[PDB]
Amino acid sequence: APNQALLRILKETEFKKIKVLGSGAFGTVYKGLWIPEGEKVKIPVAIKENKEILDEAYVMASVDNPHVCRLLGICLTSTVQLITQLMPFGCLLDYVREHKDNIGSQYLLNWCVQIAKGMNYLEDRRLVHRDLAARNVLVKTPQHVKITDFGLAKLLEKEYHAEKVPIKWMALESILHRIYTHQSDVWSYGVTVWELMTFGSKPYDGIPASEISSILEKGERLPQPPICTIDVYMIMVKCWMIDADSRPKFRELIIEFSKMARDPQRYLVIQGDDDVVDADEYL
Ligand SMILES: C=CC(=O)Nc1cc(Nc2nccc(-c3cn(C)c4ccccc34)n2)c(OC)cc1N(C)CCN(C)C
Repeated sequence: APNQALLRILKETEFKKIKVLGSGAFGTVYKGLWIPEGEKVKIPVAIKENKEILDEAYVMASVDNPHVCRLLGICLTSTVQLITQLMPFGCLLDYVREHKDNIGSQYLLNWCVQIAKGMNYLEDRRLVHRDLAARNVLVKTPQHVKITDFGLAKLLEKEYHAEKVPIKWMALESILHRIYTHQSDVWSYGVTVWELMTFGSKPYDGIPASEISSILEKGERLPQPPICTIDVYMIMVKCWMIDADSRPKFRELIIEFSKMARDPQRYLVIQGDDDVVDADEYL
């Protein structure tokens, strides 16, 4: 299947950087505005500022789904820059932490559906993410999230065999054999749902990563979050089945959470309950 995606090259003059959003091992992500040349539009963007950034560019350019991050372009300056759609509410892990008290069952179950859709689309592009986690989901709006961080992503050959790596989100086989598949991604989807259902708890809080492999071998798993009916917890547990072919398919995860999302309070129990254009409109 020849990959005929287009990689757009951007001139630096086409965009203003307005303020820093975060820094470190990553470089520094600014937020800004992209004004395409002779276009009377203005697109809000994240601008992340060598081989590693290009591999990510490659993967990101080759994807196109409403629940997976839009790569707008790259700029080839002294320092390379990835330009992507600005996701104004930030990473979902922090979002659930900083709004624990005003998140409803509807949002939770929808996020679950959307993350599955993003992942199923990646399964469709023979693409394995290898780093799904609440931290790597961005929030465009509370109604709409997208999967991100393709720094570990790999194209496909029914598995991938690697040479730190984020241990507590990892499938057993991956910990022990560095084998990664779409079913490895499902295990990670499991933990991601757990993060969301506990409003951003750290999994195996205060437990060394070394001892993780053995813990899972023995049979232990993440506890049932208080808001979760057994119906929902059962889905998490199925995602953590030692035998990868026993775990659900993203496809089926979309369906189960969809069903739950039509009667959210049965499945989750929570006391309470000018020339600007967004990138999704810029084709
Ligand atoms: C993990 C922190 C985070 O996401 N902060 C954040 C992000 C955005 N928007 C945004 N949009 C697209 C990509 C990114 C982004 C991607 N990466 C890798 C980042 C690293 C650090 C900071 C931001 C990013 N960020 C944003 O848009 C206005 C605002 C914020 N924060 C100021 C609000 C979140 N605050 C509650 C931490």
